[PDB]
Amino acid sequence: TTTLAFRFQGGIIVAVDSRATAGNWVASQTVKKVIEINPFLLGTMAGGAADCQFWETWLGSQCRLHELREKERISVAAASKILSNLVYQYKGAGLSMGTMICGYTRKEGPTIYYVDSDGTRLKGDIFCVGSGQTFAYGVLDSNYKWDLSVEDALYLGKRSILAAAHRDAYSGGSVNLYHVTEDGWIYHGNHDVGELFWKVKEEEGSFNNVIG
Amino acid sequence: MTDRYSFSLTTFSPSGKLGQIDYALTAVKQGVTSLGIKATNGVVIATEKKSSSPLAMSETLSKVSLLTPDIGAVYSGMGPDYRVLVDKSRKVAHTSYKRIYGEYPPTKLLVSEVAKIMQEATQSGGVRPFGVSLLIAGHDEFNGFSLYQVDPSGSYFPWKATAIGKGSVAAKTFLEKRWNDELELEDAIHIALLTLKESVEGEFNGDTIELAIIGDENPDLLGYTGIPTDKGPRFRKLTSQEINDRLEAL
Amino acid sequence: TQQPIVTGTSVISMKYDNGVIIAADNLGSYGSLLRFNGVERLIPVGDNTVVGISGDISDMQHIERLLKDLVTENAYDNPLADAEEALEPSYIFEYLATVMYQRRSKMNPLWNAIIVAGVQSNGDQFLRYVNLLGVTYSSPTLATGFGAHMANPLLRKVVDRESDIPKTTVQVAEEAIVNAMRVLYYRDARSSRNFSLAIIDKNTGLTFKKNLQVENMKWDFAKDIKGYGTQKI
Amino acid sequence: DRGVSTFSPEGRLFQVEYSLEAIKLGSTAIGIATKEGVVLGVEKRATSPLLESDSIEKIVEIDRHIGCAMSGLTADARSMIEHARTAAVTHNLYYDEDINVESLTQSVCDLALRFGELMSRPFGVALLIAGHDADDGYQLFHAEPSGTFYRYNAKAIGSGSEGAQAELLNEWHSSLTLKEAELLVLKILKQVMEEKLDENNAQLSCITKQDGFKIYDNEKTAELIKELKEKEAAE
Amino acid sequence: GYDRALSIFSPDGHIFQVEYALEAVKRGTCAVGVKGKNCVVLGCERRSTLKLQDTRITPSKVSKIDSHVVLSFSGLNADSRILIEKARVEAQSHRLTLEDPVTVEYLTRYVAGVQQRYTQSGGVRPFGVSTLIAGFDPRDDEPKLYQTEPSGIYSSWSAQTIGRNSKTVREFLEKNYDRKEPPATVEECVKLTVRSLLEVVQTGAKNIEITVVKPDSDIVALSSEEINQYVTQIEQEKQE
Amino acid sequence: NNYDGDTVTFSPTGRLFQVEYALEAIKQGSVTVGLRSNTHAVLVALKRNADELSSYQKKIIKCDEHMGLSLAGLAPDARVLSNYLRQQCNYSSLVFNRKLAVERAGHLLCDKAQKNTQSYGGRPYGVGLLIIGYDKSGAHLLEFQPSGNVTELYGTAIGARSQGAKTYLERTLDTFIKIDGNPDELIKAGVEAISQSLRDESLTVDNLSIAIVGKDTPFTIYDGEAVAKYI
Amino acid sequence: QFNPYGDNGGTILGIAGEDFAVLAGDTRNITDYSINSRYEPKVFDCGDNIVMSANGFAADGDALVKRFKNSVKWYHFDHNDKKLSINSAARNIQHLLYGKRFFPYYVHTIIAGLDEDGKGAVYSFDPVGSYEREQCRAGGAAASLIMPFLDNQVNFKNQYEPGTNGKVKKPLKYLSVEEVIKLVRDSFTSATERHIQVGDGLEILIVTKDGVRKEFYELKRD
Amino acid sequence: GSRRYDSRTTIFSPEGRLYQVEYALESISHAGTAIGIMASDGIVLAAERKVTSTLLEQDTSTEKLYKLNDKIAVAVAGLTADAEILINTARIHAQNYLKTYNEDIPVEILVRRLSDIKQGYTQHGGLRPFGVSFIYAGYDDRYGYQLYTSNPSGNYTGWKAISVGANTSAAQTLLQMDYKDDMKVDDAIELALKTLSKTTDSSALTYDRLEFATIRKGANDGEVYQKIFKPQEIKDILVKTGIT
Ligand SMILES: [Mg+2]
Repeated sequence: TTTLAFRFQGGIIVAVDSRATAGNWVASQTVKKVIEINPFLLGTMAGGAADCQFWETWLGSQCRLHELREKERISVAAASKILSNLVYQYKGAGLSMGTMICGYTRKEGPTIYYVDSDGTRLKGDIFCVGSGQTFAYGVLDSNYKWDLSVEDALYLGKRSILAAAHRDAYSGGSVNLYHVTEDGWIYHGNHDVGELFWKVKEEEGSFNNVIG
Repeated sequence: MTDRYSFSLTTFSPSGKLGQIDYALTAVKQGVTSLGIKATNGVVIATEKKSSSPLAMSETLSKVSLLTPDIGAVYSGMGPDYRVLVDKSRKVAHTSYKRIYGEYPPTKLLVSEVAKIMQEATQSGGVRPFGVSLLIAGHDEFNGFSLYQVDPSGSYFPWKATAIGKGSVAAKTFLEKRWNDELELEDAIHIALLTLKESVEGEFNGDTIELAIIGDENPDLLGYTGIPTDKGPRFRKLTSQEINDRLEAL
Repeated sequence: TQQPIVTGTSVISMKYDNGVIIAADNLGSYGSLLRFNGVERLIPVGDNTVVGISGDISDMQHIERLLKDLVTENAYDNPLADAEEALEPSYIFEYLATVMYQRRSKMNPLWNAIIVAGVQSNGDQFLRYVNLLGVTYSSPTLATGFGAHMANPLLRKVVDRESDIPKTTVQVAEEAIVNAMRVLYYRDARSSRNFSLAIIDKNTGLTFKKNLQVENMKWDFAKDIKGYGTQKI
Repeated sequence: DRGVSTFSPEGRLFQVEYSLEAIKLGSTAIGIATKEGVVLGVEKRATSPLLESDSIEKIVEIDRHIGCAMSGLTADARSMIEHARTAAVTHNLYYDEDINVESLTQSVCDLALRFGELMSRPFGVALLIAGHDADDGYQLFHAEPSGTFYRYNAKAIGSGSEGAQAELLNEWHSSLTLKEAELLVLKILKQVMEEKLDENNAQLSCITKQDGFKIYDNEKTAELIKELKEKEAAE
Repeated sequence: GYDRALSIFSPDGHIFQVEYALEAVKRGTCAVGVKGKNCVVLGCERRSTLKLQDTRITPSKVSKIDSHVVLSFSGLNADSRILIEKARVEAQSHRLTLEDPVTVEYLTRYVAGVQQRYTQSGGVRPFGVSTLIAGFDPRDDEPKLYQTEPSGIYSSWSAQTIGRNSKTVREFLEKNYDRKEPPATVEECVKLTVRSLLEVVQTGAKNIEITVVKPDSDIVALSSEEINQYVTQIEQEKQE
Repeated sequence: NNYDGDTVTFSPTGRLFQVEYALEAIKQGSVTVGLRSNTHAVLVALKRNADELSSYQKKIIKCDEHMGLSLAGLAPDARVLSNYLRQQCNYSSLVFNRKLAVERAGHLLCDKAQKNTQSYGGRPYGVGLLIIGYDKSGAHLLEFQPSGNVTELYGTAIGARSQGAKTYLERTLDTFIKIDGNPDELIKAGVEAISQSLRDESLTVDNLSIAIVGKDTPFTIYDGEAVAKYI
Repeated sequence: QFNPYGDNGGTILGIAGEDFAVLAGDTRNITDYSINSRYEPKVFDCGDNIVMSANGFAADGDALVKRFKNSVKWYHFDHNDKKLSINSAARNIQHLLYGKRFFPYYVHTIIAGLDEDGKGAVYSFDPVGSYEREQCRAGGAAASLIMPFLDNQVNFKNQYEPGTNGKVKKPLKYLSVEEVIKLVRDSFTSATERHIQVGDGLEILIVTKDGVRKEFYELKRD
Repeated sequence: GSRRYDSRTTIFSPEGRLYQVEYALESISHAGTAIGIMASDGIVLAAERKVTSTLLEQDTSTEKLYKLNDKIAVAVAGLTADAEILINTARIHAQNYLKTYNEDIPVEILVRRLSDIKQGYTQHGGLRPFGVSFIYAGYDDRYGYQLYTSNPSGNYTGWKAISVGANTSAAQTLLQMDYKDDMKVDDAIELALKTLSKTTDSSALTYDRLEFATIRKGANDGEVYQKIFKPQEIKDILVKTGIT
């Protein structure tokens, strides 16, 4: 698994791989690791697949109840804290999660919270979680600027997952891209890593270590 | 089933009276006379053994009860209510004191616990008040000898001497004339027997009178020797013969 | 969680053209000690069902009491208790299977393996298995413990698939069952010579045979076997 | 005294019948169902001019496809709305779909008879529940404190209900447009209200398949009131 | 546990225990709330039947629920403490979970919910209290003023009064308060609030309390002398 | 009088008035008919509307593939009791792989209603039920009263004016019991039976509700144009 | 110490077509090296044009299917006989599985049917309830033997058009029901050859707009 | 069933009054008068025992004045047994606060807690209220010397001088007449005794019919001392102030 999310001028970019493994056996290459909590909020999948799926669609229900009761969009701060407070109740029982709750509201602007199954809740600009997180961080840290364009930011997220997919044995399949704006998230397609690798190699001149 | 009486059965009336407590005091007034007198070196409590039938063995019915080795109790009013209160009083002396401090409670604090139980039957759901007034006599190291009265409301007062029940009004007047702060225990027993004779109609002897004292330590009633600090109970119930001996010098 | 103490070994069974047959020996073992020699492990329920039980005997006696109570309960306010609303083999099995799975789910199992054999109202043969884990399955032949390893191969040579059932008579089926019980006595160290056998037929009903013995045993060839390799005398 | 769950000699529950009397004292609410949508309208009835009338909330959203109007002891409706919202959201969580309008109504009505010696008394409020689903289209239900609910083509509840219902009897037909229904609710509310109807003492809302549940702006309703006045003066 | 249904319907569709709780509110000392363009003022009556009172330590009539919201009341004093405590706990709970202080409407909706619950729960009687809840939403400069009552209904008010003789002071407010132009300053708002109480109070001495709440958690209680200056100026204009 | 304040009080003549008042709620309810042959069992129910804008209140509830009932009285109480039947039918299938006998279903309903007639705080159920079903002993029809009394019958009717339909069935007894293997004729007899209880109003397409269960027929409810054939 | 879990073997396979769906599974049930049954049905018709299989520990598998069938029954009771759509069934099964998150059903679940547009649908679950819509999914013992073959022959992975040499992929043309069944049979025939727990028989349930049909085929019994 | 016998202790009258609270207050008006007076250098608590006897052991007797902790004391008017239940609860609350914060409980916080307990019995539970009114005399370092009262309704208020029990109307008028803000403890002692002497229903005010207590910073340097007066000490202060 490799999942990332970063804040920038145009909002938030969320990028994930698609691979699921059981030991060495590749169970799936078509896993949806971005959970669409609602049209305005996104969550990433890392650790336990069920724990992340179940509790983040549950989170979507709690967010829907909030805006029905309060007649106002829930803040990313409040949404992330509902999830972190819930998993903290289960601490010790064996839940496995590492997720980024991503949103863009009026009062906050673009906001990302890293939420963890041992109770951690961190606000931040760049987060990267999974077995291939270190590879993606390298590409992110050396190319990140606040004043990236939407086009360039989308590519940076795509390229960072590709870096992890190449080196990390347990990451790969395809790349899913999302762009989170104040008016909601926009899906930017599924990109097969096999085809993407060769395309990027030729156009970018990178991966000279690999014969093509 | 389930106890569905979770509400108070004792409530304030428009005049501010708590009816059920007043009615409980009326039941005490109908009860047989009992009294208590405090001396310099002891306390005496006494009552009449009003036998319901001559076929009944009145020695098997104890109106004067040991609560602790140094504390005794007598009553006027409803006998069954007294019996269960003695059971509860004996247990609470252990659970809320002896099992904590390793010694028996002082008279005033045991009285306080009994009072609390009687107060709760005046406010708790689905119960009536206890229909008794208690007289509790006792001794403890730091407070010396003492005598207390406890009423159905839960209120308690310390006395030099007093009486409750049937002929209490006349008995209290008799005690006011005879009591002084220089009385020895034998003088107090003599006065107790004189006072009790006035409220008794029929036979007046050791078999119809129940009398106990809180006095000197009785090492002969301890049941064991070898521990110098344990010197025996101060509570002692007088025998039928011991009462009759003092009725000749009456 | 516990451990079985007093235990019973294999239960074996098969279908034939008009019904089912089931069998089990009469031993209650205490580890390697062959402690109790008169234990009945086939328990009939009505005239259409026989429940065969292996494993822990204390738990077997408990199950026996549950089945006895089930018959009592079914008769309550039931005018057709001995007719249309009598207990079916399928009802008895499903109840036991429910109990077994519930008990394993509380981490306190009934340490048994059970085979329910019987004939339904419409004449259909019933044969199904359940164990301490709540696992269930059906087959033309069924056996527990050692029986699974040694009896099934022999019984499957008679009825290999569904289409072999109408071609198998009650004489051929009983013969196969009796032979399997002999083989188990030769080869299972926790088995006994004495056993019980039950036939449930759609025409002739329930036939319960007690105090059967393994007979026609081959032992004579033992006299020629000497040493473990080189010894001649 | 006497039990809270006692039957009368006529076979009716005293407390339920008495709560129905409290609902008769409530402000009027009207609903009309068409093939183009369902309209909901209420009388606000402010007790004083200093009371800011837009804080009077007698029309409420349950979900995107279900709305609700109330009449009677309106404080009692809050826990009913809470339950309805929770039931709608919970079903979506369990089944990844919208809940049927009838099923939502049935869930609310299950609360009604949970009183005794649970809550100490029945609810003193009636609800008009309107919505849309794929199976049965546009629907309007009337939920009572008895636990009973009826489906209606059109329905009025509150103090002016029997006069309004007679009017709805004559005016409703199966070919009504949404615009025709809006004017019809306004017309009948104006008829039964004590004070003169305007955009501040009355409120409109609707539920359509496309746009979902919407409470109308005071500016939008004001235009429909002006359109009503002119067409009544047209003959 | 005690489960008796004390609040029940009557044949005419009334719940008498809730209606009798309103009668307890009618007996309580008068409270008034007025919102200006950039403030809200809460005025309260102190009955002068009690002198030899220690005013330093005696419970004050206006209570802070949070740094930005206040609550005043009319009715049973002991009952009001229970609602105030619950509201204060909920205010801190909201900050803890939502990471934002309560809106005035939310806090009102909570207190009103508690009051409603005590009208259809077994073994309990309704609160003999009506409240005025005032303040400013976080990062908002629009004044807020709400009212609750024993039944549990609540609503927003440009100006409102509760308690004894509240019919009289509401009469005053209805003719003196203009919606198109509310009291533009703190002075004008306090003046209109003191004026409204002077219709009912008696002596303008230690009988009138005034608390001013402004945006961004700016809450202050006026002293005797400061209020006395308003009392003086009002009657000197009246002598004409 | 002085003895009708609660269900825990007998009158001096040994009557339970709260139960009798609950029985009265059934008499106010709309008429429903039940009848059976040896192959099928039928429910016919006259649905009641609030007014011309309103729907007609549903009267028939399915409990299982082989069992269901019709109601008359407090509808929410029928929902509670039918839910209990659904659970009991379900428990029988899941635990014992057994379809619940109609007679045993009656016994369970009797005992559930009884507990509400002997305890303080509660109240009797205010609804009557007609249960039809096909089990291992053929077709069955039951009548439930909230007193607890459950009765097995060839035919019956409950609700307002139910006496007319009950007399008709008492005459036709020998004819309709013989209608085997002909569902349409058995329903015709039920529609003709419920017609003996109508006044001023007649059976229309949204007025009539019919249910049937039989040998090779799962419990199915007919409403709308599906009953026009029988009007 | 008591072990509440076991392994009954078995292999299942679900494929979604353009206007159909198949769910197949072998009929062999085992423990360790023994055969319990040569014909023990593992794929079930659950009503509403939905087929289901829960492979792994058979006791948990039977329990789950039983509870879902029950959920379909109560969905009809509670929601006016509304047809339970395949997506709604999937979300419901997640909640059944996650309900035992800390004492899981030891099974791999697959359901098949048609979506609300009439197109073929397959959903796949892990033991604790995480799920995904998929085109092609094998489960159980021989899943690792079957999936790579399906990647190649259904999705045409690693196949390119002759003459172009890697430049143009083989186009993903739609498969008929006859074509899918051929691939299912060959998948299980190959799995039978190389996996000891696979054999005896193959039962396929086919789902179309017309309903649910069954097909049975013999497998090697060794 | 049981409903028949329920008095319904927690209901409003048509006028919006709590029946049981009103009737409990009527009970308290017959109890012995208790007075509290607050001065700049301390607080005085004076109270009258109800018609006593010569055979009552006075030196070991306590019915009016109780110690809650080293800084706070109470005067009781009403049912003594009801008061002791609440007194023990208050003593525990004070110790809970001291354990939690390692500081002595502020006077008002203790008073609010006891008053809230009284309030509960008027709103839920169906039980009779406590027939007790308290006068709280106490000191803390926030507000200094403080006097409070609470009654069965659970309402509490602060005072410079206050009376509870019998003849409060007459007593409060006498206190309102002679009380001044710059008053000292020795002057307050005299006022309290003079007020009781005039309002008493007895023929004369003697030592055996009184309980007396002072809370003074007349403890060696910045600390507070509670003094529950002995029978002989009450006799001396009666001679000093010229009442006997
Ligand atoms: Mg093989």
